[PDB]
Amino acid sequence: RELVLGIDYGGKYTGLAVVDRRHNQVLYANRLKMRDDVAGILKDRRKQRGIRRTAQTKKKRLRELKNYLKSIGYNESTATFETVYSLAHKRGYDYADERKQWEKEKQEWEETKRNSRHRKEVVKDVHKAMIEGRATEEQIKRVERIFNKQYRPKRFNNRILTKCKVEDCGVNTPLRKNVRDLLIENIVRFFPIEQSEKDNLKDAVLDKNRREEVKSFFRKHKTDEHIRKQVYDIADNKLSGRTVFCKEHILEHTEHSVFRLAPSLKTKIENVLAVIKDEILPKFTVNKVVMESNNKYMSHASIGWRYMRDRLRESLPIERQSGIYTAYFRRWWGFKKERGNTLHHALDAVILASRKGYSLVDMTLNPLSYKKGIITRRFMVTEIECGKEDDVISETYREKLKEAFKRFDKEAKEAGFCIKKNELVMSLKCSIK
RNA sequence: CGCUUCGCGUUACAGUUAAGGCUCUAGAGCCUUAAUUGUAAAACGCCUAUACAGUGAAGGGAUAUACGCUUGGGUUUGUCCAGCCUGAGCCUCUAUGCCGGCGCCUUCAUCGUGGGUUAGGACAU
Ligand SMILES: [Zn+2]
Repeated sequence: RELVLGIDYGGKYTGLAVVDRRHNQVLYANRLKMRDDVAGILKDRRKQRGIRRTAQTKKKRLRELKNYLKSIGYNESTATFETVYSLAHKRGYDYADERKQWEKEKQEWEETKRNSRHRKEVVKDVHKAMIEGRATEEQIKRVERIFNKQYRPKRFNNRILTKCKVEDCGVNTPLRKNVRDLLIENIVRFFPIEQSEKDNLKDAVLDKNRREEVKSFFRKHKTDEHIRKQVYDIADNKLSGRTVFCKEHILEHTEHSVFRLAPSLKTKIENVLAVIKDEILPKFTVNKVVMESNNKYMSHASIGWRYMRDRLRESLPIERQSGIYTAYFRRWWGFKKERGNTLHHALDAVILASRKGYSLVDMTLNPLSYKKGIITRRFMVTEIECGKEDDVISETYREKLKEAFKRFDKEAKEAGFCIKKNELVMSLKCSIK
C-alpha cells in the first residue's frame, strides 16, 4: 500500500494530506495555522536586552566614575563631584549612535537628538566642571576615558551568519560587500555580449568611480530594469547582508548533492511536525512529497525544506515535487491558487501526495506604584487609550484630556499637552484596575 | 535569530516651584495634581573567585587575533536547543572596527571585587 504523505508549506498556513496511491484514495486531509507571533516576540527580546544592557553599562560607568573620583579625593559632597556625576547619567551621542523602518528609526533619532547633546557637550561641561574644581589636567583626562569608554565590545561585523545552499558545503557565505567581483560577474554571465565586454563591464561596475561607462553601456545595450537595479546596487556599495551562498558556488550551483535556521521558521516547522506526529499514530506513510514555499528543473533545496526533511526522518523517501506538475494538476482538476486560502493548501497537499496519471478519473475520496493601597501608574497622554480615561486620578487634567479627545477628537501641541522643558508630552497618574 | 549605545518612559527616596483646597490662629501646617532637579532599581535566580574591571610598562597586530571553523563550559532547567558570553590548539570557511591612536599576550602592585546570562523554540509534566 503506497500511503504517501504530502505537505504543502505556505508562509502562514500549511496543508497536510495522506493519499493511498491505489485508486488515488485520500485517507487524511487537514490544514494547520502556523505561529506568526515569534518574530515580534524576538524583537521584544532584542529591545529588552538592549535596554537591560544599556542600564548595566550605565551602572558600570557610574561605579567606575564614583571609584575614580573618590580615589582622587573628590568625595560625594564635592561640588566638583556632583557636577561630574550628574553629567555621567547623560553623556550624549558620540556621532556613533524597508523605507518604513528607516523612516520610523529616523524619527526616534531626531526625537533623541531634540532632547540630548553630543558627547563633546557633556565632555566640555565636565571640563568646565573640573577646570574650576582644581583637578589639574591628568585627572580630567582620566575621566574622559570613562565617559568615552565602551564597556561591552561592539561586535557586529560577522554576526548574521548564513551557510551555503548546495548542501555539500555548509561553509560560511561571505558578505555581499566583500565578493562584489564574484557578484557582478554573476550578473554578466547571462549577458549577450563578448567576454572582453564582460570584463570591461566588470571593471566599470566594480567601483573605481566609473559609473559613466556603466550608464553608457546600459543606454547602448538592451538590459532589463531589474538587472539594472541589481548592477547599480552592486556599484553603489549599497549591498546589505551576506552573499547568495558561497564563493565557489556563486557561479556554479546547478547540481544538487541544517542546525541554523530562522526560529520563527523552526517553530512553524515543528508545529507542522506536531500535527504530522498526530498523522503518524494511525497512518504509516511509506513516502513523503513536500513542497515548502511562501505564498528535475527545480532550484536548490530550501533551508526550511531541508530542516523539515531531516526532522521528518528523525520523527525514508522524502521528495520535493516540482511546481510545474503541481500547478498543472491543480487548475486542471478544478479551481485555481489563492494566496492565504487554507482549502487551497489542503487540496495542494492532496494533489502533492496523489498518484498522477495523464490523459480526471483517479482522484477520489514597567513598574507600578502601590501607595495608599491603590495602584496608580503614570501614563503619557499618547499612551492613554479611549474608554479608560476615567482611571486618571488627576481631576485637573481629566476634563482637559477628554475634551481634547472630543473637541479635537502634534495634536498634543495643538491641545497644549507639550508643557515640559523640551516640550515633551506630560504624563498623568492612572488608577490601574 | 544577532552587537551596541543615545535616549524616552516607569517605580522608590529626597528636595524645589506652580495651582485647588482642609486644619490651627494676614500668617502656619499638610492633602491632591502637574512641572523640575538629584540618586537608585528594572528580573528572580544560576554560574564565575582558577573569574572580572582599573592602573603603568615592555610584546604581536593581514606568517597578531577572533564576532570565523571543531569540541566543550555557563546561562541550562525535567530534557534538548536558539541567542549571548567564554576555554582550548585550530586558520579551511567568515573580516576587518578608528584617525601610530581600539581591541589582544604575558607580566609586579590587583590594595582590588568584579564578570556572563536572564522569562525564547520544542517534548514530557
Ligand atoms: Zn557552496
